[PDB]
Amino acid sequence: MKQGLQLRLSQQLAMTPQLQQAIRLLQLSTLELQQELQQALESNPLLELPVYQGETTQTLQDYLMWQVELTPFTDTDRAIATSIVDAVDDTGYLTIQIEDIVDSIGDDEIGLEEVEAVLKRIQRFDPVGVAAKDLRDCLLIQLSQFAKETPWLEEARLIISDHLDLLANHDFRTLMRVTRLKEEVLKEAVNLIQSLDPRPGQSIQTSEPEYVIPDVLVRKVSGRWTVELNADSIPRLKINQQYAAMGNSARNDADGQFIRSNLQEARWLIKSLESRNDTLLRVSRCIVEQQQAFFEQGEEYMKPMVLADIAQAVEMHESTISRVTTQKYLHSPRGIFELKYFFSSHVNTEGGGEASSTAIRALVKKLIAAENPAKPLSDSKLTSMLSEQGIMVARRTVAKYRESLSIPPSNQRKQLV
Amino acid sequence: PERDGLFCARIFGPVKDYECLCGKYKRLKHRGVICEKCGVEVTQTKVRR
Amino acid sequence: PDLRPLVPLDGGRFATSDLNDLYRRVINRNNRLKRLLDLAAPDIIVRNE
Amino acid sequence: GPEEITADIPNVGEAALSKLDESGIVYIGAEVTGGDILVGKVTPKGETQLTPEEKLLRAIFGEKASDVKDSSLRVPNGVSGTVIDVQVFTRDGVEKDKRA
Amino acid sequence: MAEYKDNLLGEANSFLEVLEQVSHLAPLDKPVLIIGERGTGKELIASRLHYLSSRWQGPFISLNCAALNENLLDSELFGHEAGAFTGAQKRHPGRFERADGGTLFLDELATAPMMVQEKLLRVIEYGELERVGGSQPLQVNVRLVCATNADLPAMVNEGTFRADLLDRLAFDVVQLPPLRERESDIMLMAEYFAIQMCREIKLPLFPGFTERARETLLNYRWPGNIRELKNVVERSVYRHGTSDYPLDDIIIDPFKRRP
Amino acid sequence: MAEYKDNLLGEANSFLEVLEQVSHLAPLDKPVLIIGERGTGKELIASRLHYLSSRWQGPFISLNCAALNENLLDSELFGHEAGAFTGAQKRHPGRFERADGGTLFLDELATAPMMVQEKLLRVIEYGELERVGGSQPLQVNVRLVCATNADLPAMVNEGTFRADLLDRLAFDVVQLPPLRERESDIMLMAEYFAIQMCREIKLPLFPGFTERARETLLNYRWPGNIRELKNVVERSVYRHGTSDYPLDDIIIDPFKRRP
DNA sequence: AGACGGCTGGCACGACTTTTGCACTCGACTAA
DNA sequence: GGCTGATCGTGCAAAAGTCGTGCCAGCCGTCT
Ligand SMILES: Nc1ncnc2c1ncn2[C@@H]1O[C@H](COP(=O)(O)OP(=O)(O)O)[C@@H](O)[C@H]1O
Ligand SMILES: Nc1ncnc2c1ncn2[C@@H]1O[C@H](COP(=O)(O)OP(=O)(O)O)[C@@H](O)[C@H]1O
Ligand SMILES: [Mg+2]
Ligand SMILES: [Mg+2]
Repeated sequence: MKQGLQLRLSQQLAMTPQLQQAIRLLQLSTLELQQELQQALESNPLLELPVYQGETTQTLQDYLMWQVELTPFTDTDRAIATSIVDAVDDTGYLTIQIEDIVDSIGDDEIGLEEVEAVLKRIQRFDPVGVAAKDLRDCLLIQLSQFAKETPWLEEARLIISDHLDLLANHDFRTLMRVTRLKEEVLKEAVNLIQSLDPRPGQSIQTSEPEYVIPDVLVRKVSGRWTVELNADSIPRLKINQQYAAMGNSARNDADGQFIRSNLQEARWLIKSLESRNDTLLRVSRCIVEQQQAFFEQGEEYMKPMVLADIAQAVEMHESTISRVTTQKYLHSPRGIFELKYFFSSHVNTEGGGEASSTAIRALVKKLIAAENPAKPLSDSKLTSMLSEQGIMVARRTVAKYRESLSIPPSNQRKQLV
Repeated sequence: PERDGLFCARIFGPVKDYECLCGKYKRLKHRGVICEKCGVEVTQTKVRR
Repeated sequence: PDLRPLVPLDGGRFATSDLNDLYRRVINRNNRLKRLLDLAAPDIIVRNE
Repeated sequence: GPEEITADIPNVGEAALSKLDESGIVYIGAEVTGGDILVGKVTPKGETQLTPEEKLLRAIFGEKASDVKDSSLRVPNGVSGTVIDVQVFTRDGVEKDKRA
Repeated sequence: MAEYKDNLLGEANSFLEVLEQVSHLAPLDKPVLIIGERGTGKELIASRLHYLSSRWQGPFISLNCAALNENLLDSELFGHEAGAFTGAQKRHPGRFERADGGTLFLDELATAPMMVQEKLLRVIEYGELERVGGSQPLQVNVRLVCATNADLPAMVNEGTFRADLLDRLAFDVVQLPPLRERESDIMLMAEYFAIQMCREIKLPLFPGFTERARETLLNYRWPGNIRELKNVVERSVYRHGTSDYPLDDIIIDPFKRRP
Repeated sequence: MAEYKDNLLGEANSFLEVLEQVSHLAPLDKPVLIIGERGTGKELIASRLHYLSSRWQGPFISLNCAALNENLLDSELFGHEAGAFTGAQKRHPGRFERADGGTLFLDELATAPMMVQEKLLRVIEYGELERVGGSQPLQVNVRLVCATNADLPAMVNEGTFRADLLDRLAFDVVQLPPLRERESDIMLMAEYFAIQMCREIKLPLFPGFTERARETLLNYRWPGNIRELKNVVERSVYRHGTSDYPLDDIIIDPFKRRP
């Protein structure tokens, strides 16, 4: 023969189609895969205390109920108070409106005056501003709770009344122009207003751990990184040995055929599961080989990664890689992150560098965190930082990353030092 | 709560609050109505026992 | 379910024991048997379950 | 997310925070009564939508945004005494080590 | 790109003069030629120049001329797009494309096909070319480097090479001095060799040569410019196998048969 | 690092001393060249050297300059990436890439094309190269082994061989002892061949070789040093038929008629 | 007090990714 | 006919999406 690249000849079809079982195996379903396996095992018959928590935390709902019971109120007043307690947000605000509350009361005798009186009684509770549903209202109640001997009290009340917009935009100059307040003397009042404990009802909420079960665990102790999947999380199916030892002995053709079909289906399913597990392990090993460079380089200097780049590291099609990456999580000493989180776009950099979008965002966030509070860093100013990094980037598109990190506008982030 | 199992909704009664599983009809305004996407009586939690 | 609390030991796993493990075993056994009952199993097998 | 000890506990006075050091531990040799906080740890909270109320609060207060919950360590009630020493253990792969 | 050190053990007036000329040449992006003989530090000089230039940020890539297969030399040079051939499944990056913006260190300039020279002629001169299946050519820019150990003018007189190709190639060619022409201390050069060899053989310390050994080393044909010195030194070190006494007799010629 | 004596014989001659010297070279990973005519156990020597290092655990392979398809040989040296040529089903790993970290034997170096010579010299122990249709270069580790029955210095003087390749190779030269001159080891080799044949022929016992056969063997020039010796031993054993008495005849030329 | 200036923010075209919707005819015969 | 049963089966591709980066229109802070 010879070596060449002629482009006209006969050929055959591509990979044979209708591999539905393999397609499901390629996708990772985690507990959903476990549920499907349980359903199949239900279908396939040849496949196989004294200590109690006893905690009655009030959660401030019971505390509110006890306060209502301990407080003197009419039967209608008690019912209104209970209804108000029903519509309370976790942060401490009222979810429903006063008109909504009146409508839910559904009483002609019930009036807006009674609702206001109940709210004042509701305001007359610990913590102050209970179910205020308005930041100014809760702040006003909290300020009214304190004594008037404190300095900058009337000015703080006036600001909370109708000067909230300027503070929202941090419009100190506009606020000074409007309210005609003393310059730089209002900084103390602003700090005191910042010391108002927003969302006082948040203390009611108690922390609950988030049960996250990883799939792959990596140690890399003393180097020698070795990817190991969660053996406990690894599914395992058993063949019914008693059922296996009853197929040949069967004298009924129908029973024998059913046993053979069930055995074949179970064998195919077990083979598919083992192949999926092996493919996942190989993909994890390849990623860890890629992630080892990323882990050593750190989050700030994470290298860009491509789906095709990883598919090259393996022997399966990129479709299998994409399917396996779905619902994929792993554990590392640095932390636990999704497998798809590894991939990132490559940003052309000075000297031809390709910059990971995630790493670029992390570095930009670190730089923005280390910024002067009086003068927030500008997006155009971020071009200077990028040039200092020695790597080219898209400052115009960097605003997208900044918003992605939920970074407020630099002008909006401006505040008195 | 799971579906048609132990510690499940639509059986054994409502959940910690009068709120329904589908997230709709979550208020004391509803006293005995049952939601559509999830079948839940809007009642107190203590009836679960 | 209220009288048989989950009682999370580590928080990650509730491990309902001495109350639901028997329930779980009987439930899955009955589901398997009833599903198999519609498939005309051999008499020996179905009698075993 | 991870839980960090940064001594930035909301809804608490500075008087309680006086005895706590930068990372949130209490200075060695200090004395404590009742249920005072020892170490200030917080639990990250799942993010919410734009939430104009929360967005406004962050534009006003910020630096918390209800992102965390008070999970600090405090003395059991009816217990008083003083600290002899403290010990911190950090697994490898994490190198915060503010004052470790 | 401020400072870099690599080998450069040779310290001769001619060696220094070449280094100084390269230093001035290093800023220039115009293509140049390296000349010399076998084992004449050719690889080192090219690498030093490549790091030296402002393309220190850019990728310096070399290429052996005779290595290319005649079957797909055009794809090797320019490249191909996906589907251009039957086997074309992706836009294969070109060698110049890989070096686009960088430095191309052509190797064995003499040892190339005439068709190869013809193919590469206009692209270097025009600075623009296209791969197989390309819509429009790419006019990338990259400094060009090439070398050969033969007398290019002799080949041109023989017509062995395209006169125009070399003509639009020889902006300030660079030559090398022979080992016999190398007046640098051969003993000093071999000192680093002895140190590295003692390290490699895990020997305690270099036993050192003798005055007669030094005189004989001076009295050497040295057809191999550097490697032969390195190779003969390594052979003598391996044969000696003892730091108890300094080296006095050195085996060089492999043709001779021992007793 | 095991004994693995395997086919170790003929120590009466200075081949034993040659093996002793090669034992020192066994830990070495530098270039290796072997000298000797065909039929001199050169492959056996190379195998012993490769096995000698615990790097025998590494991939030890052999290759001879058999052209086959020149393009195919070029690809095998280079390594065909997937889709490089029309119809390429998948990436074909290179012959060099197959054995990294382990010894590689290069044979028929005399019978190597000059273009093939240049291709090999491209990575002249350079250690890094690029695959056929390879995007980025790869660097591997392997100790090459060289052997030929021809006078490389002569061909270099003749210009047939590549002088740069010769310099890049043959850090050590292993000259095969003349088995035609190794008369003392001839008797021991005959005994070993007889033992092997008795293992193979499975007859009652070896009658012997008398002395006429030994005298004829002494008269025989034995152009095939180690290969033809065993072949003639087998042929004579077969022709002898009955093993009642020691055989004195010698099966010299099978091409010549038996009678 | 109107204009520069950087922000902001959506809209656009390339450039990488991606999910799902896909099973012949066997080798048994099958004979009316 | 009427599909009818069955070795043996580790993509793929193709239209779809989705992002990268730039590119223009408005806006307020401001100082001339
Ligand atoms: N100044 C130097 N410092 C160190 N090594 C040198 C120097 N000059 C030459 N060499 C040696 O010369 C060798 C390179 O020779 P080179 O001309 O590249 O071979 P070829 O002629 O086959 O291209 C290197 O192995 C290097 O050790
Ligand atoms: N010292 C020895 N002991 C045993 N067998 C040997 C010895 N030397 C050579 N041989 C054998 O002689 C045979 C012929 O050698 P030869 O034809 O030179 O092999 P090659 O040509 O592949 O190098 C070899 O197969 C080898 O096994
Ligand atoms: Mg060289
Ligand atoms: Mg051999």
